[PDB]
Parts: sequence; C-alpha cells; structure tokens
Amino acid sequence: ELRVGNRYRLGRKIGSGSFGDIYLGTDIAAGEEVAIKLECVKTKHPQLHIESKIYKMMQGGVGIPTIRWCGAEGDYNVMVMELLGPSLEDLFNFCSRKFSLKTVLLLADQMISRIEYIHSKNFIHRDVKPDNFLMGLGKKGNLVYIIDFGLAKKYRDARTHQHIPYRENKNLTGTARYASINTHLGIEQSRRDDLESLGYVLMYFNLGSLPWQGLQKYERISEKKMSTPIEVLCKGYPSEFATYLNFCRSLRFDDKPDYSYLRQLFRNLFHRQGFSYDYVFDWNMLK
Ligand SMILES: Nc1nc(N)c2nc(-c3cccc(Cl)c3)c(N)nc2n1
Ligand SMILES: [Zn+2]
Repeated sequence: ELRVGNRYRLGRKIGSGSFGDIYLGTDIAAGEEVAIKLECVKTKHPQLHIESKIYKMMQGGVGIPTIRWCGAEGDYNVMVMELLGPSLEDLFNFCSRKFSLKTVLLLADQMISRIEYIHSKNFIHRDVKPDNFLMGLGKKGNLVYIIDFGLAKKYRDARTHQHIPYRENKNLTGTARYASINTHLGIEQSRRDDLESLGYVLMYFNLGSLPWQGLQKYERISEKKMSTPIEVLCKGYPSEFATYLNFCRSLRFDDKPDYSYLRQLFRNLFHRQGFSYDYVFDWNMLK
C-alpha cells in the first residue's frame, strides 16, 4: 500500500507511457480516482517536470488533460493527472478492430483539431497513434483527448516564430507503424508529420490493419510503406482519405498545414453520407 506522500495512494498499473508507466491513484482528500506517473529522482535524464510543463502550457485547450500536481516527493518526481476514459486502441479492440466510417469521421474531425491546437502552442507531438488519444469520462465521454508529450518537441520559438532548422540522419522517434515517410528517411519531424501519421491512423481504423503490419525490422516497414502507393492503400474507401494523405505528403518541411481544408474534406463527406452529428460512436452502440 504505497502512498505518494499524504495525498495519494497508488493502485494498479493502467498504462504504459513513452517514459515510465501510469498507475491508477486515489486522491485521499477527494474520494476520487486519478492517474499517476512516477520518475526516480536519480534518473539520468529527468523529463517528468518537463512534460508537465507542456501540459500546463496547453491547459484549457479542448481535449487537453489537466495536471493535478507535479512535484518531488521522497525518491520520486511525481505527476498526477485527471483520470480519463479508454484509448482509441482499447475501443478499437472492443469494436472488433473495425470502425464504421461515421465513427472514423467523427474522430478525424476532433483529432485534426487537437493536432492543430498543439501546433498553435508551438509544439509537435511526434507520436501520433491510437494509444495517445483517449475519450473523456461522464459528460466528456464524447470528447477526444490527446496525451503523452514525452516525445513532443517545440518546432518554433514562441515570440519570433523562427522554425526549427531542417535536419537529416535523425533516429526515429515514435511508433514505426504510423511514422511518416520522411521520418523513415531520417528527416527532422515537423507539423506535416503529425498530420501524415494521423492519416495512417485513420486508414488503420478503416482497414483494421495496415499493409506494413506483421511482416532491419524498420527498413522492412519503411520499404513496404514507401512501396505502397496511397491509391492502393486507400482503395475501396472514400477518396478523402487518399486526398488527406497526398496533401500531407506534399507539404514542405516548414509549411503550415491547412487544417481547415482537411477537416472540410471530412465534413463534406459526412454530409454526403447523411450521418447524424450526434457523437454516437461505435462503442456507444455496444451493449
Ligand atoms: N484511463 C487513463 N487515464 C489517464 N489520465 C491516462 N493518462 C496517461 C498518461 C500519459 C502520459 C502522462 C500521464 Cl500522467 C498519463 C496514460 N498513458 N493512460 C491513462 N489512462
Ligand atoms: Zn514539476
């Protein structure tokens, strides 16, 4: 019965982050559950405080989790955040690893907006993937949150807006399955690459699986990914998915994406399909 100082008592492991795991906590003062991350103070390169600072900078944005506390306690740096609902990977598995197009579109609208918002705060996420999007609880059950800023990087100076310099020979950060082509080529990640990754996430949700799943391991995914044309990958699915991916791959390193354009592609498709904008996801139809 490990206790994070007075305030919180730790519970089971619930998650796996880019640096360190996530535990269920109880706030003793509140009669309330929370999510807790721990870092040994002796860690060679501490990042827990650094990551909390990002969350705090972002606070108030739609779909950004709130940090309850960040501090040192005994031999650990601790981050406590508000508890959220399941990740989209978790939900994918409950929905037979296939989402309806309606669900995909409702998600793609929110997810594009979260990536826009982070970019508005001068950061890129760099690990866009299903596991890093979580649904809210209660009244926020309809809301998609983005999480985990452990691989996040500032892409421009906050005052001047000077963009980070172009570089090559970078080792890959984030999941290779959803990595952009340029990431596989060693190019420094920029705003383009968050969006491209999301496009593979979206097709992943459409397909159940990507062609580069389940095949030096890197060189293999990179090959298959570069060897599959977007036309091929998206075949049988509305052209918008391929238009999305093409647009992202066209963007130059420091280019600002047109987020509206990409949201509009999907809004218009949504309209042509006659779906209700009621935020009824596939998992809400489960019973
Ligand atoms: N159900 C739930 N709630 C959360 N709030 C949560 N949070 C994270 C996360 C990621 C990075 C940093 C921190 Cl503190 C938490 C995670 N991996 N899983 C989570 N699962
Ligand atoms: Zn701190």
